[PDB]
Amino acid sequence: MAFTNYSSLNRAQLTFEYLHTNSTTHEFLFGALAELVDNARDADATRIDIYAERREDLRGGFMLCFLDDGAGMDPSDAASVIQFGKLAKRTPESTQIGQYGNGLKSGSMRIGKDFILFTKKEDTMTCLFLSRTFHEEEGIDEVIVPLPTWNARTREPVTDNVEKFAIETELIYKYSPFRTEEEVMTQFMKIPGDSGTLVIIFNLKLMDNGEPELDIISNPRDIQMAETSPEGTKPERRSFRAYAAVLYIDPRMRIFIHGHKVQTKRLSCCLYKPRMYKYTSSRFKTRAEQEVKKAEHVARIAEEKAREAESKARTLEVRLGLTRDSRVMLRQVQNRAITLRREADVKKRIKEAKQRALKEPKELNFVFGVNIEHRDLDGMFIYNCSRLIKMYEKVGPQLEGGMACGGVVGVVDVPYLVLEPTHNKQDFADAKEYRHLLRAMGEHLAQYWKDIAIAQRGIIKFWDEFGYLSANWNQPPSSELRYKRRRAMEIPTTIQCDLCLKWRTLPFYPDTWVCSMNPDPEQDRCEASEQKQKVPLGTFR
Amino acid sequence: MAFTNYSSLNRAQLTFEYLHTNSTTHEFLFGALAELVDNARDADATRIDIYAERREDLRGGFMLCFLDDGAGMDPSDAASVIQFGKLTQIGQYGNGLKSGSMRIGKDFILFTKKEDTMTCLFLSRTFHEEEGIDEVIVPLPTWNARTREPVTDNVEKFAIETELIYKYSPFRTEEEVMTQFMKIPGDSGTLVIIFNLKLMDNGEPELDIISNPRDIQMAETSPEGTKPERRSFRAYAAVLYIDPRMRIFIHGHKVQTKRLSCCLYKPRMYKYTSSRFKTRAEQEVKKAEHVARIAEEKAREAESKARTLEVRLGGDLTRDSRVMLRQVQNRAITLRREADVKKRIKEAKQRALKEPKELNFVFGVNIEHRDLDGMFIYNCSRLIKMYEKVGPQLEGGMACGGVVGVVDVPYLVLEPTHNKQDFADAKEYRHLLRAMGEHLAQYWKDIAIAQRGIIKFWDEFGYLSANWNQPPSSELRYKRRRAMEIPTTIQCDLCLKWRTLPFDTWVCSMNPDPEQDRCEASEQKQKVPLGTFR
Ligand SMILES: Nc1ncnc2c1ncn2[C@@H]1O[C@H](COP(=O)(O)OP(=O)(O)OP(=O)(O)O)[C@@H](O)[C@H]1O
Ligand SMILES: Nc1ncnc2c1ncn2[C@@H]1O[C@H](COP(=O)(O)OP(=O)(O)OP(=O)(O)O)[C@@H](O)[C@H]1O
Ligand SMILES: [Mg+2]
Ligand SMILES: [Mg+2]
Ligand SMILES: [Mg+2]
Ligand SMILES: [Zn+2]
Ligand SMILES: [Zn+2]
Repeated sequence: MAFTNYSSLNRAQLTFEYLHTNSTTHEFLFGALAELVDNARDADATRIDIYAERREDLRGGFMLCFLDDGAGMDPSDAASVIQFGKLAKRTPESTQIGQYGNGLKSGSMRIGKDFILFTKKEDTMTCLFLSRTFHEEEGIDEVIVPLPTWNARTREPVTDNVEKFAIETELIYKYSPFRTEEEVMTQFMKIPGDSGTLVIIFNLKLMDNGEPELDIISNPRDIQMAETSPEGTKPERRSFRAYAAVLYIDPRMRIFIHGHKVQTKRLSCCLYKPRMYKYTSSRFKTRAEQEVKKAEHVARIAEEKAREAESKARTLEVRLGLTRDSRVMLRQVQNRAITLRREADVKKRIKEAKQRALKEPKELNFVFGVNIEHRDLDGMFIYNCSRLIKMYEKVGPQLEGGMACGGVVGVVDVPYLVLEPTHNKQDFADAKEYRHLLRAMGEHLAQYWKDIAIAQRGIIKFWDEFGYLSANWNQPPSSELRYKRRRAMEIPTTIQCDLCLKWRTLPFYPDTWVCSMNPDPEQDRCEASEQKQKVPLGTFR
Repeated sequence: MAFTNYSSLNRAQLTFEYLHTNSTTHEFLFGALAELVDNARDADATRIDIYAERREDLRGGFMLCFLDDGAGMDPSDAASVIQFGKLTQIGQYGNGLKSGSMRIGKDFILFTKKEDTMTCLFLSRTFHEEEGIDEVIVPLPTWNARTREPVTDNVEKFAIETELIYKYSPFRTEEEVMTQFMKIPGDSGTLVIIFNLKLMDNGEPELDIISNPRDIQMAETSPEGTKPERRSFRAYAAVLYIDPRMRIFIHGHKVQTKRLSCCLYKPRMYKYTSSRFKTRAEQEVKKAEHVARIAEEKAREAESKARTLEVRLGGDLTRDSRVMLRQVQNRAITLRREADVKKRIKEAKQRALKEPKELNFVFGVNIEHRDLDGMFIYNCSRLIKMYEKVGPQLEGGMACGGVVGVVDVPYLVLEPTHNKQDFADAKEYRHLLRAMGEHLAQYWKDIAIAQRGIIKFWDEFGYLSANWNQPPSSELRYKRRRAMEIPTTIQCDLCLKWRTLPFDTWVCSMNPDPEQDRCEASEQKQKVPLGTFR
């Protein structure tokens, strides 16, 4: 639906140095790794393994590997990986984390110089190779990407251009970690199901002392930041095991680091006296109303177009009363009426669906609870379409010098209609609306504090009871048995089944666990339905 | 240096939606505007005008215009604007104009002039949306600056480009477009016009140009720890560069740009030896010396082959022998001049290595506005972080309250994030903040505000109120007590030099100091006294 032909006009293009520019969005390095985790989750993976493969010959001494059992990609899906940005016409997927068409490129190029991706779907498997080493060595200022595909059952090349295929694979054997077709096939065989994806980042960034930024040696079950950790340093900012555990508000996909299961968690299940407050969001309501007004305008224009075409069809029949050209013209009008009518009806259905959703409550659910195990790890955790964006954000009374609201963790999941993330997915694009949300969360936090009445009974004695002997607000509570049990009694023990993925409670560095290991006879089989945490409801003004 | 032919291989491409993705880097809206100001400064502009043009037919009701008298762009410079990624300039990422403009508005049109050309670059998301275009297609017509004839190798392309501009831009005819080019009055300069500005949910633009007609303010209520630089573009623009030269005007009214170190009580400078600075300079040298080493071995082999072939050919001198001898001899000549040029770069890096590898921390007391304190961190002169609390300021206390710190960090030590509002290397940035905090404690000991002591210090400058946030008294005796402590620095509107006065538009000849009394008098540098750490 364009006016002329634009084939001679200038196109904006990506140059090699833009790969670096894009990567500078990630000052928080774990946020780069999170992009690749998000992609596995969006592909409906039930499991992602993040692990190191030692390679003394590559910068940093290892390759960082992300292996998922998700849906994988066919060859055209794989070619769209290097499209920066997505397609505006794409069918809307409101619940996918991926919307910007950029995360894998920004994140991978923060972490290392090069990456190679292997993916399989149905009867194809495709390699995508992004080698900044190649571009530097050969003076390439474009961004050129080998993208060979093989048949997954026979291993024959699938290519319309055998010369292109030869050049692509030769680049891979020259510059990648894998020097032969056999070595490449070995990587494809690490995806053991019918589908999945393996992303390998290599030639990792080094600090000035020549050591990698990512330390996989100090704790061989973890990926840690290679930096000293001061007094108020949050575990999620130094330990990827800790960060990955809270990356999603509703974890289902299982996460393993170096082969060792991460205990993912629902933050609201780890806190003392969790309570939920429903916040009526005027922004949520106004934006839903605008999305409706737009759908109803789009259905309105399509209906007038269908109504005119049907009217013309009828009138043209009367006017024609019946020659050979006239016949053709009559069915071109009659069918055009038919197709506009079905177009108008489909847009009317979308309008109606948005109208139905408009009547649903336009609320954000703020959940608060007291972090009795780690009183200094407090503040708000703000998720956006289930993905963690801000952590440990102080609001309300926590912004004062005081013990008021000290220890309180808040959690909220914000839909895209209310806020969208910044380019690095570590902040919100609409700062004005985000600051509004934080003030609203602060007012509800104050109410939560009144509601649990810690101060009625008295705030210092509350903390004494859980074993905070020390006068320094940041030391952990006592580890002696009486205080451990006092704290543990308040926090249910939850665990995820490795087979069916349901979340279970037990009645008083995890290994394999399945439902039939539970001594509770009501949850002791994978077929037993999942029980929901019933977080009690509080009320505010 | 390409091995085989790569023309059939896939290229990464930019799609229309990427323009939006890229723009989401700017959560701080003024940091999007700063990208365009940075581009004028880098183009050696002596002036930028940022102003609104009312247009009730366009979204937000006005267009935001950036007009500079810098070096402008020839047609190939203009075309490289849409080559994403690029290259003591601020500009290094090849992105800022695109990320910033697309944060502010849906569309932009840029007009630029250099020598005998003038070029229009039109980025219309309206066009792409209306016509379902998923690539990023950019009209780029050029005219001759003197005759106004099109300069184009393809008149059909030129007709389509201009028709797009007349259809989708604010300017519907060639005459209207020429009127914009005529707003660039010198031989060179650039006019960037952002339009169809983003709206808030209430239908109003994010940028408020009404409340103060001499400013561009954020259209949001300001709580009262809210820093002026985060709601007033006039405030932000004044401190955007550590060494302002370019004059900045908003809606025709001059911004009083300033050097923060000149606005503070008892400024002192501490030299901080940076091991990061030294290690990175040493690595940049090791690299240059490897590059010159390889080139020299290549030149030495080629020269040796040239000499040996001369003695081997001896007296022969057939035509065939002569020509092939010169081929070898000239090849030696070229490699030798290549090797010599790399040896010169190596030497230059070696010389720079011996310069001190220091960051200069400057601290002073903000006696006019005690609550506007903390560190201002500049990166190659460009403000990155403001009001960052360090050292004793991170406690509850009056210790180091009111102290502003300033440091300019070279690219070798830190580079900025994608939005130029943070530092890409968080580990080294945190290290820098700790170092600044330690020096801040020393500065506090050094000015000995406890010899006075601290409450009596503040009450002498008129902080009568008990609340730390309220301004000091406005009564005349306290105004003069504060002003007496801050020397007066002022920029000449004609020659752009910075002057100190011994005491709107101002010029050098208005200075009563006989040594700085003429635009031709040499510029005097800040003499900040030096303190020492431990
Ligand atoms: N592990 C994976 N499994 C399946 N598909 C993947 C995987 N990783 C990437 N992709 C595909 O590659 C595309 C590009 O990924 P990328 O992260 O760059 O952008 P995105 O996920 O669409 O958006 P965002 O920028 O918001 O992350 C995805 O849209 C998806 O189609
Ligand atoms: N006002 C201007 N005057 C002259 N040249 C300009 C102007 N604005 C932009 N340019 C040119 O357009 C190019 C692209 O600008 P852009 O801001 O996108 O990237 P950059 O300044 O190279 O790097 P950065 O992304 O760090 O800002 C610049 O390199 C410069 O050559
Ligand atoms: Mg993604
Ligand atoms: Mg699968
Ligand atoms: Mg720029
Ligand atoms: Zn189960
Ligand atoms: Zn002068």
